[PDB]
Amino acid sequence: YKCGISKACPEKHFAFKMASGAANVVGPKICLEDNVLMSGVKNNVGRGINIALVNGKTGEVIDTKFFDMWGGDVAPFIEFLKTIQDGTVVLMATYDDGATKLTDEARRLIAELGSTSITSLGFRDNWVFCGGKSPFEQHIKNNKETNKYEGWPEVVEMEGCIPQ
Repeated sequence: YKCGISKACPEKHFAFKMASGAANVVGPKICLEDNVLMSGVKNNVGRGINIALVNGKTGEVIDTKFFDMWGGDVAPFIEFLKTIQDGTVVLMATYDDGATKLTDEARRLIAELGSTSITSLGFRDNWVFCGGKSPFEQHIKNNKETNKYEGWPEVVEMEGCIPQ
């Protein structure tokens, strides 16, 4: 029940629970081993892609950062992705828009962490991913005919167990 997940995790596994943001008003949330890594109440989330780096052995946070994929520059995001070392658990959640400023290099870099949905990520699609230098990847496409919100899809949620 760590992170409030439905099924308990076995040995040498980290429990995790994550959600994308809701439209441009509720920030994403990332929890691991009952520790909230990123959230709105923590005030360490923002528009774009929100990324948490976790030590693959201890399960403790290394770093948390967010990059504006609507109004920001992709270059600091690309630099930050190139710093991720082997063994590090990387958790990514979208907030509002995570795709407009993405480049083929940025998408290739995320794909190398184990992502299949990043290549096709589009304007305002919601997406959560837990990988490392897959699986655990979930997305909801931005679709005007189906969207819960006026211009944005519903929050996408994911939970599971990462091997140590």
